[PDB]
Amino acid sequence: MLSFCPSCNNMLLITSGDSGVYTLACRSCPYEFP
Amino acid sequence: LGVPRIKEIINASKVISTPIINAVLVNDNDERAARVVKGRVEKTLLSDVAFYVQDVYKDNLSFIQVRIDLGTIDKLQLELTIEDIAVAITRASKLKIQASDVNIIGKDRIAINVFPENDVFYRMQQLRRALPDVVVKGLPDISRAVINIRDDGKRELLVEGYGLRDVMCTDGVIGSRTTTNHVLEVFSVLGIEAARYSIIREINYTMSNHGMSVDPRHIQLLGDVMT
Amino acid sequence: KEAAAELELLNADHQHILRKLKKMNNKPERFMVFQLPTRLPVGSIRVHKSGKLSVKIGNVVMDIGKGAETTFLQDVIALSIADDASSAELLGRVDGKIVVTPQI
Amino acid sequence: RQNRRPELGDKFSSRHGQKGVCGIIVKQEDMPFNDQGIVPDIIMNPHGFPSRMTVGKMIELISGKAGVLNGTLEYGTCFGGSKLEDMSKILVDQGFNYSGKDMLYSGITGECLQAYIFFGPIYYQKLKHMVLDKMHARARGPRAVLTRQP
Amino acid sequence: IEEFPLKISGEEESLHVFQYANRPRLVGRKPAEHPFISAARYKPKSHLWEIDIPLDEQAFYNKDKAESEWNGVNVQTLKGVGVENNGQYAAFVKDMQVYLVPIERVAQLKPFFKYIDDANVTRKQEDARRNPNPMSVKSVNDPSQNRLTGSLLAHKVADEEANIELTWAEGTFEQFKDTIVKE
Amino acid sequence: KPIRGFCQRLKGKQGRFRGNLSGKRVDFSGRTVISPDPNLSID
Amino acid sequence: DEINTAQDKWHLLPAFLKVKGLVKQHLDSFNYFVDTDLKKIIKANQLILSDVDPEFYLKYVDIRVGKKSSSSTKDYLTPPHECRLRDMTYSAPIYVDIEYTRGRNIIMHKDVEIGRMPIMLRSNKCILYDADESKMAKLNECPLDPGGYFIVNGTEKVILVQEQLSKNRIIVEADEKKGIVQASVTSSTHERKSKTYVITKNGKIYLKHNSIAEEIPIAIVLKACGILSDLEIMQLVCGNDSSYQDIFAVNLEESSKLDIYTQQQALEYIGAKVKTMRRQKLTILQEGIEAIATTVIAHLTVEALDFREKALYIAMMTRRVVMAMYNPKMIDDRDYVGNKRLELAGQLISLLFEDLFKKFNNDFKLSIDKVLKKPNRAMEYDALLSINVHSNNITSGLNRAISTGNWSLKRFKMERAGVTHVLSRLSYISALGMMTRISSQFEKSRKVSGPRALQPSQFGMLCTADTPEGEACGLVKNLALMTHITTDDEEEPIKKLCYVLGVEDITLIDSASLHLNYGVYLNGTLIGSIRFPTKFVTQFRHLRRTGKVSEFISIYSNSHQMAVHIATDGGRICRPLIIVSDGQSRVKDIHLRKLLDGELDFDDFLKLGLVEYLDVNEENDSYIALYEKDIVPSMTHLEIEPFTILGAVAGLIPYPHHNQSPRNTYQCAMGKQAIGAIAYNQFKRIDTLLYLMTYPQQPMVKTKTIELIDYDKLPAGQNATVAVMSYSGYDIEDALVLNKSSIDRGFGRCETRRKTTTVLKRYAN
Amino acid sequence: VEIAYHKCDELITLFNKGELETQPGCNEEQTLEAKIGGLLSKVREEVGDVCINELDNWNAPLIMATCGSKGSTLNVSQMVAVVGQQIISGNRVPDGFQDRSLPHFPKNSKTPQSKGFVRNSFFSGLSPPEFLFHAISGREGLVDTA
RNA sequence: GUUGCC
Ligand SMILES: [Zn+2]
Repeated sequence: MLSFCPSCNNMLLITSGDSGVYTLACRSCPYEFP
Repeated sequence: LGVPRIKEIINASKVISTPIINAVLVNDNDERAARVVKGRVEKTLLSDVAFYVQDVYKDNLSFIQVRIDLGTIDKLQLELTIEDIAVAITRASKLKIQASDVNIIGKDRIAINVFPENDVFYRMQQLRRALPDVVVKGLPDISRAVINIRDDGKRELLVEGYGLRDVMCTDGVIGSRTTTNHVLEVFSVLGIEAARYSIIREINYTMSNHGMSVDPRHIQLLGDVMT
Repeated sequence: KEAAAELELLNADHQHILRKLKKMNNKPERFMVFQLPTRLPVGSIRVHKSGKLSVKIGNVVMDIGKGAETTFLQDVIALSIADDASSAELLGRVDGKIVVTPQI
Repeated sequence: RQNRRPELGDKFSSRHGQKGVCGIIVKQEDMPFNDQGIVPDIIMNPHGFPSRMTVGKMIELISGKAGVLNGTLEYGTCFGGSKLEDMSKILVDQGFNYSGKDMLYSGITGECLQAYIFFGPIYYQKLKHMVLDKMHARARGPRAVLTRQP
Repeated sequence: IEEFPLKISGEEESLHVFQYANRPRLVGRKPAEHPFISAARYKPKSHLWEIDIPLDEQAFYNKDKAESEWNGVNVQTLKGVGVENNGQYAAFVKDMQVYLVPIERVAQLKPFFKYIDDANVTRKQEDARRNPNPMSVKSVNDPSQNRLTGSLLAHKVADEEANIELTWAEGTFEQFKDTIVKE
Repeated sequence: KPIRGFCQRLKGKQGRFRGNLSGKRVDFSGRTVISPDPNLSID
Repeated sequence: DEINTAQDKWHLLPAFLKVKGLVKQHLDSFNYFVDTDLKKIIKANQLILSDVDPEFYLKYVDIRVGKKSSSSTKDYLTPPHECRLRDMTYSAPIYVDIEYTRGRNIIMHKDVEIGRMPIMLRSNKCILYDADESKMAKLNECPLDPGGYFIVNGTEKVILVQEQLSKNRIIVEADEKKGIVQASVTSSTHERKSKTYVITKNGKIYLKHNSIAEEIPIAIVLKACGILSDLEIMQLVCGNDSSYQDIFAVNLEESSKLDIYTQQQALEYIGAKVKTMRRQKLTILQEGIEAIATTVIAHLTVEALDFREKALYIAMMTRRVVMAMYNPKMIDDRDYVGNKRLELAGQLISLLFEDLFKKFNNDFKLSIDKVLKKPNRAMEYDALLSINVHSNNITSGLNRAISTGNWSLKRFKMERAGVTHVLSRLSYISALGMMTRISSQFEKSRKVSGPRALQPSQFGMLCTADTPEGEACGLVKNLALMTHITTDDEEEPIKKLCYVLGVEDITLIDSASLHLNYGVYLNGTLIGSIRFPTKFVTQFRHLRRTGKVSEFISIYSNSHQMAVHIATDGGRICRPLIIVSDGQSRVKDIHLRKLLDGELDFDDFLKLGLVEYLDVNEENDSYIALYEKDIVPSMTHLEIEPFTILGAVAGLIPYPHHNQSPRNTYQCAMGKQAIGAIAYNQFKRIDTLLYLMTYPQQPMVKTKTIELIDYDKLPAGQNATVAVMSYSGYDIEDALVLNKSSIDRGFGRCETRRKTTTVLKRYAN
Repeated sequence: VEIAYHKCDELITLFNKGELETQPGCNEEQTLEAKIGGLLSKVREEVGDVCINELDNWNAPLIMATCGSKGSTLNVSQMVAVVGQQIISGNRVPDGFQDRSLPHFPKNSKTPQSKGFVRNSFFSGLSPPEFLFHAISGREGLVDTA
């Protein structure tokens, strides 16, 4: 879905955040976004 | 109609090639309802009635949203409510979701959510392409209906499909005059005496249009040697 | 037909690179890379009739063909090394890339 | 070593794909005969040329008659060759018909034929499959060792 | 009509060109900057260029996922294999002069994920010490036996060799006039 | 290179039941080529 | 004698067949074998060694077939017709020179016998090469014999020109009920036959192989090849602004399922599930066995360090698997002539020479150490005296390899039977028609009538009016009259040469614009990624017309995909055409008048730039012209002669452009069974069953084909008088009546000759 | 046959115009295939109607096609006037390569006399391009017996 | 037993 992560170009992943919030963050790169 | 037409009637094979079924209408005119039964019998796929499917989040919501083209229902002249679509999503055993979480939002906007490692992204991504290929109305078996005209003004209804039992029970078509092909479903539906008379009328059909003529009697002996 | 759509773009490729070698005269630590044909069987970049480009790097050997052609979304940086020592110097980045083709 | 005369049964050909078993061998006086006395050697019935569409044999003969009358071999090639319109002129300069179709008399009864006959030389090669090494007969002979059939 | 003479003045210097497979040139028609190199890393006989880059801090960092899993922080390193080709001259212009130099190798930089490689080498080492479950004399080369060689032998010599810690600097005028004085 | 067995010769491409039992080989036959003749009657 | 180029282009067609005959593929491969191809084999199996007593070595310096190095006479030899009636093999011995350690010192020995090779007639190592019917009259062999056939121990045979599907390239496959695959069979020249497959199970791209224990998905095997950023994966295969992103994006999340994410972790996912062939040492590293598992795969390309050129070769192979799922129009067929490779005689017996020659010098090695395991037998022993016991294994291997047409190979383990036949001496042209025929492979597609049919990409390549019927109705085909088979030249100079013509390298360009640009494929691999090809490809021909590069190269350039192709592999079919540069051809009849004076043959025309060869691929870019009266100002490649589409055994049909098209094939099966004459020495030979004919006649209407092969000089059949009419009822269908008189005068008196033989045997007592 | 070309070439140019008659039966750009197939199977018939009526008696193919001995009004019409158009399992000789049939003919040129139709008679002769297209339907006449 | 051909 054109989910490019900057400085790694890998992927994005919808992460179950704190208190079940839907933050998006990939593995294998320390990057996050609301 | 040739050598690969004789081969499967003698074999009585299960998966036949092109089983067309012939069902006649009630009336003769067009009336803006002669093709209204074609909507009630063909595989009405929801990707033709949807236009714009997208995922949206506010801050804590994981729900896919679909919308329909309300101005298209009257064009191909099918008739259905909005709630029966919301029935049809949970009428799909391929998608393993909960039975009733469907909530209507107005007249044309409809949403369904998902909630439970890493289930949440994958279960909304498998869900994204497995939605626009579910049947909503019509037969779940047949493929393509075609209306044509013969040397009379009467119009029939072709269906290139397998099932016959649900073709007869629907409205707009009379169940008295519904011939077909593919012998060994007629044995399931119309007793046994119909299955004998069918293999008579099929063999001399595909010998009628090859030029030669065998006999009506040399198949009447073949007709009951199998049944 | 479609043979004519080649020459007009190579015609327009002369002017797009003649502007670029003119703006770059201010030597602001700018670089461009381009490939010379080896295997000889120095010269001078020249301007022919109505803006046509050629080099003559041989005593007689003429190379008409030059063309600015590659499209690349990458940051390329020329840097020198020397003898595995304290010799890491970033000089500058590269604006463009042309080629040299001997005509036949 | 052995030689043999071509009696009936053998397989003659025509170089365009018209097979033939020799039907019967008749004496010399029974065939037709032209104004100069030429006896035709081999007679084909006309029931092949409409179905098999072998127009090449019909063009072989028009170039066939004209060559030995002029004394020069003629070039019938592929996708061209000796044309037809200049080949009819050398035939008619001698006295024969313009389409090769000369008339004949009947060798049986002596008078003319009500129709005309297409006429001349065709190249016939003999083929294999002669009959005397296919004639076979077994009255009461050997039996196989395992199942005792012939 | 006109002529712009060129000469080649380059020896003894094997200058290299890197290629950023991550970073684009322009952001809305305006070219961005090239990032600041913290340090470098080179190994001879295999010609790797291990460039280190540092990241932005807590705003786009998510440190409590980084500290709790691998404990290797603020470093994105990326690897590029240097490859050789002929031609490919680099040129700067003077006013009505243009001077050239041969490029010796070209590397293409791909993001070498250091720490997730390093995260599992500890995971296997602890697995041995949970349940450890337990002698070299010469052999003879035989003419009916093969020995490992070719491409995997290059990985046998690219793993243990001498690093050189580069002092990354920014010069660019010393080499510039060095070409000008040479004809 | 596979060995012929009992089951390898009752069935198959004329092992038995077509080549020796259904359709047999017979004595007192002959075989020559055909040529026409009008002068003799039918039968 | 006012000549022009309008109708007198025909008079160069015999100049092509004068110096370059009718048996071109059979002799010019065996002549390439005996001179050059044997030195390249002793240099690949030299220096046999013994581990016991390690200072003993036998190495081969050269190899020769025929004459010695001492006497330097031509040859001492039995003539072949003296050999073909004594049930012997026409052979000349093979001589080598060897040096080794006898003892106190090393010595070299010259002209050692090891075996006796058979030599095909009219090859230059026979007596019959360049004879002028005076030596050949002494040797009672016919001047009009075609040649090119073995006479092994009596009956004379010939191997056929067999072909298979094009190795070392790719195809695509489309299937409805199973999912769609694409094959890529490759063959390294030693002991490997590996083929790779890419399968789409239920909407996901996959990958399997016959050395991996199970299936390994696609995102792993590209991250193991270096391309790891996972945006470049989509950037290679899909491009931009398309539907390919919607189909391919399913594959990317299986990298997230297995949690790999880097180039280090990608490899050992393969080697965890590799099928382990035991090398009996097995020091497996769990990092080194995966790099070789990513080396023994798709053996077109091998790598040193960087994996990169192998990586995107897989990426281009997986681009065409998503182009086919978009629409099934992108499918190719595996019976198109461009995906066929004819490969000829001498480079096909060379494979059988390997499995015998390595079987020679290992049992000979096993005889050495059995002697050298003695304490006293160590000082003055010589090893050469036990070479004659192993000598004839080469001979008796080769002789049954031609007699019984089945070849037991070992380095491929392959069992091609029916590779030779006994040649038909029934007619003259029957002894030449079988010399030019092609036997297919029979991969059990008996239901598919595709290759049974005849494709239109065949005009002048190989004959269209000749094919047998019945047991094989479309699988036995015949070469055309003007026809040459290519051969491999080299590949590293043109890769250096295309760089000079203005192309770059793959290791500099990003995939952001290779789909914007074009790409050269050298034997199916992307190496340059050129743009503006019509400036590029026209400069390449003009080097070839001047002859700086070899002329057997094709510049097929399609536009359904954004790619151009190069071919240099050799073993593919082609014909020559004359160059037409513009609205006037390069015929130049003043050149053509100088040919009939005789000072320049056909070979000088391709030196100056008036003719070049075209294969099946280069026909697709060209716009070839029939006649000079039909030149368009956009029109190249005029036809050299239009009736060159029929082979040497169909050419005797007169006016074949008038008759119906099936009634030429029914004569090609029966021209080869025509009684006539055989040779000038036909009353001398003692063969099994020959038919001879008393009074032959040359046919009345000739053809330009039959004067090339001298069919008129010993023809078959007479030309009798035919009067087509019905008569007496005895001709109902296709019967025919002939007199009692003319056969009595001698019309078609045939004559039958039969051999019988016995052998007087000497028993034990 | 020239007026058969003159009705064909006007129909083949309406791809830039993009007209589609849309016969019931789901054409999707094959009306221009099926209308030319009905057009070229017409011109073969009335040309065969000229040869039968405009012909004297005592023509030997005429007298054995008046009877049912051997031959037909189609077989005599292909020997004197026109051989017609070759059919391959209900198809008008599909392309060999690059949307064309043979390297004599221009790119993507969907005309008859280029794909399937051959215009001259057996008495006239055949051209090197049109000889092969008759030599294809001569093949599958032998294939189906196997 | 195995191939070739009508
Ligand atoms: Zn990231």
